[PDB]
Amino acid sequence: SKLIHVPKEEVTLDSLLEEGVLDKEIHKAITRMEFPGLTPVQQKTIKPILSSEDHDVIARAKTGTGKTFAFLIPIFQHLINTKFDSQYMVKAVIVAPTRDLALQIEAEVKKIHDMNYGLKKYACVSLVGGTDFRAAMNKMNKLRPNIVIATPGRLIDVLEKYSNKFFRFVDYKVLDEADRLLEIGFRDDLETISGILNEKNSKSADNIKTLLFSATLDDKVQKLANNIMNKKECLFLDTVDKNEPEAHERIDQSVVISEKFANSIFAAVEHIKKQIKERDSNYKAIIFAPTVKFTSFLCSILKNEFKKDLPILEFHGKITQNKRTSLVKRFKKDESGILVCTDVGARGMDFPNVHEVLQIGVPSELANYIHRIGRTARSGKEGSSVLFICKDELPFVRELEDAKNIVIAKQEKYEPSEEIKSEVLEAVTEEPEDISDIVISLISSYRSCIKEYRFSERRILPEIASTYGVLLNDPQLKIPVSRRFLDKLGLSRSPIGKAMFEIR
RNA sequence: AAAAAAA
Ligand SMILES: O=c1ccn([C@@H]2O[C@H](COP(=O)(O)OP(=O)(O)O)[C@@H](O)[C@H]2O)c(=O)[nH]1
Ligand code: BEF
Ligand SMILES: [Mg+2]
Repeated sequence: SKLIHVPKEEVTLDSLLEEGVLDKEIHKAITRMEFPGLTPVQQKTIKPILSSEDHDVIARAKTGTGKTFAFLIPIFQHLINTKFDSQYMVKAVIVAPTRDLALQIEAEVKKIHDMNYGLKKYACVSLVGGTDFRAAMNKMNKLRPNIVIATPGRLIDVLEKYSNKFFRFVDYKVLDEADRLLEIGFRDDLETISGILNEKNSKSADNIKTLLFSATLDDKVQKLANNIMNKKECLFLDTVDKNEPEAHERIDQSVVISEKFANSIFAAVEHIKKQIKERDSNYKAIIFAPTVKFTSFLCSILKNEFKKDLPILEFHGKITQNKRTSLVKRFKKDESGILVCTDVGARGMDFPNVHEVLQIGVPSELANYIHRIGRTARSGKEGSSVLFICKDELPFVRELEDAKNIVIAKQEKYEPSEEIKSEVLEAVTEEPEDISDIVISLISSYRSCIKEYRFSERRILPEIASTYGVLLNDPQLKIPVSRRFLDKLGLSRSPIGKAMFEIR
């Protein structure tokens, strides 16, 4: 308790200025960006967030509808109307599930800064992994930022060491893409963070206001966050009807269903090839893959196939953070190209004018389907989406309707010609051992979501394994492994293990 | 070994 709902039933910068809620400095900043007008969530979120009363804020809004400024504008306004207290102390802590999203939010704050130098006094520092710790701390000491954007790990590192120095006067903490940060693997980290910030706060352990933002969340998050929500009441600001699908309606969704999993790649290649020809290389797209190794492999194929027409960018968690930042900014700027990536780029990342979102296989989690396709059709723009799967993945499409009420109308089958298989497979440089590691990674990936997506383990896993045979152009062939490895896999008893591997 | 998450 206590969760108060406010379902989706005009607010303007000028009105907010004249009403006295917002200062001229920030009004100048947002007005100079020349947006047509505040998004519904911003209209529905700003004023309640500044309400000093003892209440937390949960906000659900579809993808690409400007949630970032929905909590950045209030933060800045808060910093304005508290400017003579604690000045050189952190007053707002923003947490994101990925480094690039945190750096993106930082860039948005610096975008706010560049539109009005008067707001630069309210400095900002990002705290993420893959960056020099000392340089960040020197930046912390030098700037005395009022806003911190961070990823949980590095934030915890900093908090364990400098909570007293910087974080004793936090008034706001923000969970962007809250639901993922409230999933297993992140919840304990955020509980430690909230605990430290609350423990270290100068006024009270319940002083801090918490903001939860995402395109995908329900009432379950209210329960999942009960330990990090200090205040007594909690506002639910929803710009989506209960039964309405969370997916952005402007996205033209489709699914390509194949007999086997491997030739969904062939399905995608035929799709992209059709797209570069029709659009005359004026094509900007993001293609998602379930795993790093498969991302890299798929990247190698798309490089062999389409490098002559478009840039092919490889984006995943094993890419050095410097290169991640370089390619996100490049793919942010460039007018065309193919971003080949895992779910690291599924949430939050804002790439202007992405034409299509492609998916080979399923996402690491069901909700990430909504966020994946959310990378296109942003800020009023149009967009389409294609899901490339095999028949044994069909239950996932079934799961999309039962839970999230997501109905993919356009569905079609696919069978590859011998020519494309020969052309693609002949142009693979990877040794059988690499193919083995890649397929093994896919087996591991699909095994971890058997329960979630209601897959038939006895059917889907052998199919994933068969990809090894397909790529080596011998469907009868099975993956060569050792007895210890097969035992280590724990399929020593399962017939599927025998059906999918060959102990050589 | 899955996708994230500083060591
Ligand atoms: O008042 C606004 C705020 C947002 N935007 C658009 O929304 C985008 C921001 O999307 P964001 O990622 O911040 O929202 P989210 O994806 O988190 O829902 C900007 O680039 C703008 O094009 C807009 O048109 N008017
Ligand atoms: F949901 Be938005 F893409 F951050
Ligand atoms: Mg966001």
